[PDB]
Amino acid sequence: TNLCPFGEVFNATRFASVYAWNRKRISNCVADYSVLYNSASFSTFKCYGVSPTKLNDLCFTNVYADSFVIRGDEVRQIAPGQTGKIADYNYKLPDDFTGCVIAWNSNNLDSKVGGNYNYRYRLFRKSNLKPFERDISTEIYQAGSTPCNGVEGFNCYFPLQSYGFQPTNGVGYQPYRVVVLSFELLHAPATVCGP
Amino acid sequence: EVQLVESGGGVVQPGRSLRLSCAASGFTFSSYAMHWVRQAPGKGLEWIGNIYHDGSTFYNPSLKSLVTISRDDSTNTLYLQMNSLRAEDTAIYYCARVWLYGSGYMDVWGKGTLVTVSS
Ligand SMILES: *[C@@H]1O[C@H](CO)[C@@H](O)[C@H](O)[C@H]1NC(C)=O
Repeated sequence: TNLCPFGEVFNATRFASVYAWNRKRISNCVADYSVLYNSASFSTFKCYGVSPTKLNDLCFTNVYADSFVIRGDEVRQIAPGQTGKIADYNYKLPDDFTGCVIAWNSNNLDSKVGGNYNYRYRLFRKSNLKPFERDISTEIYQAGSTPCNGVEGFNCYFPLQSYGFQPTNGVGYQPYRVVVLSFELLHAPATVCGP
Repeated sequence: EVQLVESGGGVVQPGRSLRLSCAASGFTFSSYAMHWVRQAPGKGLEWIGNIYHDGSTFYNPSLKSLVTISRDDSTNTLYLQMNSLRAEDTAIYYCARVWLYGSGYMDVWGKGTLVTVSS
């Protein structure tokens, strides 16, 4: 009978970076999705494998809310089958993904006049990430034909690069908050239901 | 020209604090992000921390609460406070500089400082 804590997810004060995205397990509650779609705050509300209108009528199990902050033109990369820095090295969605990607502009919270430097993306990884795999490991990596055995060789590249968030930036570079809801369609007893 | 110099190394007791300084000369300290890296004898390089112009400090998940990165922009210097020194922190420390408007290339490096912990 109790409500699901979407307020603790969407209306949180701080979001984690896309390399270290926050995963919250939502279970044992009634989820009212009608306050999400009818809100005009969300610029992107794209659901794969389920219609958003039907979200109230279905009972899910193991609902996951994945929250992070990415820039404006990378929101298209939060989709199945997309390529880019975020899809390959930061946050990968499976090909058989069922769920919803919700993203909204957060320029008035996540930008500072001198530049906000709290959100960082994994610029490079040795291989592409597996679906729903998190890489919080920050490791020094080499450059080519010379090893990273000190300063002696070609200087060693760092994987994590911070976003330059300023309020004067044009759209597409502005901070966008992304919450990815992931569901499972009726296998074990369902714990998250609509009204 | 561009130059990074460090100070604060020596032989100290374990658990006593240290303050390693990285002075930058020849370039404006802004618009670049500063890194602290250490390498142990017989081991490869290990990244410690990052600090930006905002004051956002990012640490390695492997080591927590041992270090504190403190930037200062009046005199273009970078400070590291090391607390609760363990025996395994014997290492050569390096100060690194990345440009914020490019890939994460660390460009010029500090010469390094030696920290030896003993009992
Ligand atoms: C976030 O706060 C606003 C403030 O009125 C509220 O309308 C909105 O429903 C909140 N979001 C959630 C998911 O509860």
